[PDB]
Amino acid sequence: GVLYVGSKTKEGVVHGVATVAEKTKEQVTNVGGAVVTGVTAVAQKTVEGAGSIAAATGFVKK
Amino acid sequence: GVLYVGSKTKEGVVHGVATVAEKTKEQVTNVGGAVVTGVTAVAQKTVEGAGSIAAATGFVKK
Amino acid sequence: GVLYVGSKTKEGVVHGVATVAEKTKEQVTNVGGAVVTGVTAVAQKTVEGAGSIAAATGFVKK
Amino acid sequence: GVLYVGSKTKEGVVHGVATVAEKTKEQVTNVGGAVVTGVTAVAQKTVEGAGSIAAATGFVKK
Amino acid sequence: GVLYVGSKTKEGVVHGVATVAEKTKEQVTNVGGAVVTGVTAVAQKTVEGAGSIAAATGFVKK
Amino acid sequence: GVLYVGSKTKEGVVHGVATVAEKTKEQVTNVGGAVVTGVTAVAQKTVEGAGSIAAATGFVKK
Repeated sequence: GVLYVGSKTKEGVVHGVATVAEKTKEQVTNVGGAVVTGVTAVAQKTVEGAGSIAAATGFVKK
Repeated sequence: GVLYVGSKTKEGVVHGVATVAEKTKEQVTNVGGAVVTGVTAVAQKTVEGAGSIAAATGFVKK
Repeated sequence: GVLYVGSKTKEGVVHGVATVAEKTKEQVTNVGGAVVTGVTAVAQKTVEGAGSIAAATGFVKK
Repeated sequence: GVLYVGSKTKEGVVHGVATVAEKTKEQVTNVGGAVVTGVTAVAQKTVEGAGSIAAATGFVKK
Repeated sequence: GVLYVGSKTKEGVVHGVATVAEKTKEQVTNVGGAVVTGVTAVAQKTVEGAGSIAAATGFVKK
Repeated sequence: GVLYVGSKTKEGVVHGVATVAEKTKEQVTNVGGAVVTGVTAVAQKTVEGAGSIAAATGFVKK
């Protein structure tokens, strides 16, 4: 398999993840896993086999 | 298999994920998994085999 | 397998992850895992085999 | 004459003058005169007598 | 004449004059005259008599 | 004449004049005259008599 990526750009601005939170009490931000950000972002074969990517969060309150 | 991607652009602006929350109490933001953001974003063969990507969250309150 | 990435750009600005939180009490930020940020961001074969990437957080309050 | 001004406020945000210009060639911004901006802005007896406030601009092109 | 100004505020943000210009060639910014900016901005008797405030600009091109 | 100004504030932020210019060739910024900026900004009797405040700029191109 052959994968060819050609990018010819001018004045590129990229904003991957932006989270804004205010006037709360409990704030939990969980950013992770496989995040690719940029002008030429390529993600090939992220997981192979029995692998796993969780990027999980849990909230428990009593 | 052959995959050809050709991008010729000028003045490109990309905003992948933007979350805004205010005037709450409990705020849980879970951003993850396989997120590709950018001017030339290519995602080929993200999962192969018995793999898995969760990117899961859970809220429990009593 | 052959993977070719060619980037020819001018005046590129990339913002990967930006989190803003204010006027709260409890704030937990967990950024990790496999985060690739930049003008030419390539992520190939992040996980191979029985590996795993958690990037997980948990909130417990009684 | 008696002038009474009483302001009791919380979390006040004031934006007086905001000018945005882009993708032009000739841009002339003239901001002046008697501009009062703020949470408690009072303007009493700006001009008295034969006075004058111009705050004027002129564009000539041949 | 009696002028009473009473300001009782909390967390005040004031932006008087904001000018943004881009992707032009000729840019002339003229900010002046009588500009009062702030949380408690009072302007009383700016001009008295035969006085004058110009705050003027002129563009000539041949 | 009696002028009373009373300011009782907490966490005050003031931005008087902000000019941003980019991607131009000719840029002329003229800020002056009578500019009062601050948390408690008072401007009384700026001009008296036959006085004048210009704060003027001129652009000539052939």
